[PDB]
Amino acid sequence: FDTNATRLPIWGIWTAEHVDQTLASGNDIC
Amino acid sequence: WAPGNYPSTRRSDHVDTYQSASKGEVPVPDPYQWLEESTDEVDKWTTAQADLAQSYLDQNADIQKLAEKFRASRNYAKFSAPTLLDDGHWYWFYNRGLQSQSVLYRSKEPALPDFSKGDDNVGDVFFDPNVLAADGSAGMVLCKFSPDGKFFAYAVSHLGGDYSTIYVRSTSSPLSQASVAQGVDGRLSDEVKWFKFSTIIWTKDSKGFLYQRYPASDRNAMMCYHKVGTTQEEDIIVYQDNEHPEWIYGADTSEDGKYLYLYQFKDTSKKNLLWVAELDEDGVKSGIHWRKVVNEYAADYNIITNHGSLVYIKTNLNAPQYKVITIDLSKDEPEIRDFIPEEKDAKLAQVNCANEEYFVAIYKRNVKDEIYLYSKAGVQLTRLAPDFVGAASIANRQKQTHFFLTLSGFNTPGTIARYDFTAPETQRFSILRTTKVNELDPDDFESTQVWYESKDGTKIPMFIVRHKSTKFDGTAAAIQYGYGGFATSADPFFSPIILTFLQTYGAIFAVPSIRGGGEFGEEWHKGGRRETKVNTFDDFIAAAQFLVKNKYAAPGKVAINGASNGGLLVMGSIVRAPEGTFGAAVPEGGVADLLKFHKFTGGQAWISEYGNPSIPEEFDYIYPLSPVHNVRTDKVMPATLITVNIGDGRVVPMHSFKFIATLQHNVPQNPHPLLIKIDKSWLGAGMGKPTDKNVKDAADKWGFIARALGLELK
Repeated sequence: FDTNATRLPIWGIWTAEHVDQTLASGNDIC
Repeated sequence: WAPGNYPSTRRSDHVDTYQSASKGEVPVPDPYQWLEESTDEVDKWTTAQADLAQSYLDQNADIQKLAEKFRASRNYAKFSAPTLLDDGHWYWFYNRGLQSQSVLYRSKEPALPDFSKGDDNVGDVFFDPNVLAADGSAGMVLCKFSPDGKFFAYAVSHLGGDYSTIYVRSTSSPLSQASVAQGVDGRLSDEVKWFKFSTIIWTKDSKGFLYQRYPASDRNAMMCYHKVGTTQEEDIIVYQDNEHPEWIYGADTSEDGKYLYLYQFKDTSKKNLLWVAELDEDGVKSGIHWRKVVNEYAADYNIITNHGSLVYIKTNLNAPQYKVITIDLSKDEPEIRDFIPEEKDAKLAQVNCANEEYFVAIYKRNVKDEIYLYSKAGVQLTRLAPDFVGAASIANRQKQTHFFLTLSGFNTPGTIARYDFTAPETQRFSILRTTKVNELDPDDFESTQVWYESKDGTKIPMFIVRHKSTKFDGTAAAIQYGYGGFATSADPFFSPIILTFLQTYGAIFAVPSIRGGGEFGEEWHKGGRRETKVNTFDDFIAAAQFLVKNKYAAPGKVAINGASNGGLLVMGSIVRAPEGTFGAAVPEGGVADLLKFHKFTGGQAWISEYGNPSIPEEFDYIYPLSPVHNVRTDKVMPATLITVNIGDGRVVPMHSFKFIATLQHNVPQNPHPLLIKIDKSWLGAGMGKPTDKNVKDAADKWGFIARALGLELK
């Protein structure tokens, strides 16, 4: 996680085709 | 559709006067200043524009055929790396294929699942974001289990609002359609509102968590602590600075429970303060004593871990490519030493501590990630996944005897690798799961890296992806992606929709590593930032010219796409490039008014990237670059489809409205269509749209490009 990167002019937490972030979504949940 | 039939758009006589260091006082007409507002006139205008856009897309029969292709390409099972909680069970996200939000699963047994059996066969639903609202409007933006594994904090975004709300539930209380139907929701009473630009940072006692909130534009951020089993009125303010209202905050807690770290950021640059507080066992209270270790904005500092008073920190202090330092806090004047020195030609992207004393490091060399395992003595022990080509991340908890790597790229959909320290030395590294796609074969696609030269002589790498039947013989169409800013690397990524488009039309996909990004560290960002921002555009334009010149793509068959800063990139690129450089342009939610970006929502932080329009010296390099203020009457523009979400709070849709209105005014008889597609669903802060809606939007975008470049379905 990057605090300052959550407020960039960027598509979603760098393109519209990044739609699915399921692969990395379990990397830091604890 | 024909040329010269755009909606009637009123031109006001609003004039803003700016100070220029060279020109003195400069009056800048802003006839579409009124498109900043939310009014009935603007509602009529957005309706008219959207109907015109949809009318043109209705003429293209191939869009419906692409939607079929793209839906099928997306329709495959997807999954995260699993996380072992302290209850002994493993938790991972799972998507059946086309679910708008993935579902958090929990292992049936307290053991690592054999995932070849199937996710439902080895686990049950723990947390389903899709049922947070009955209509599916509520989105889980992030979540965090407590260290002890007993609670699950989760931030929920609603449609309409610009803030998330954190709720807490016991991990023994699952959220599913079954649990909702059978009883009460099952969460605790806790309701922590006004959460934004933050994560959830549990204290190691599992009693509560740290979070950033705002008061009930966004200013006066507060770092706060919430205790589990209480209300938000009882939450402690951990830090605020009313003297610097524009500053924001982050936090971290050491695994041993000894330290509380505070980060402070003044803008979107990679520069932060770092204060350290010592926790005594009852945990976070009011009146925390801060030791001001880093107390000036100079470099990037992110904590990796600590052993006693020795703190390990990933930093770019006197090290543009990043490195690991140790700061010994037992010393009154702390001694700073290199633990893992800077590599001159590889950016240190991430470092996690694993199995208590080892370090897993990800280096980015020529925009390609390399994974290494380091010992406690800083010795590089081995390279992991040496033949992997793409982007990589680490998933672990420090105290545990394993870690995972999530691996992906242009033709790697999603590999999850496991390293197990308890196994025999030759058998530690293994593949846990490989993502299986639908219809596509990733082996049909080749990715290569080629170098081209910008206007100033700088050599820039660029990824080129194609279906392997496609020849570099000056006949293929090209789709050129870019972001170009904020030290954000344009990394490799798997897109089944892109690969499907490439196979369908025999086109190629291009990703130049332009300056402004962080592909080669701080100096690469500095090369396309503020006064040097023009280099980003020159790099991006040169890339497109190189593709045509060297026979990768046909003349006039290079389309360009980008989102947000990528929207600014594409909008500025069509204005600045020679006629016929591009065959199509698709800016998605882009910045465009660079004279007023800082006046709206969180735009003021982006002065780090673009400069300040109010400063005369900086106005002089912004004004000639601003897409809104540099459209001409004598240049034929390529077919343009601008896309925005009207509820976008990050980049106000203002930017795109002014640009399309200015385009339509200046070149009303342009032979190619200049359209804007406007989504009117107020999408909440940190959400995807629904899956079916994404597929439809993709089909529109890629179909528009296909038709603009004269591509047919074989």
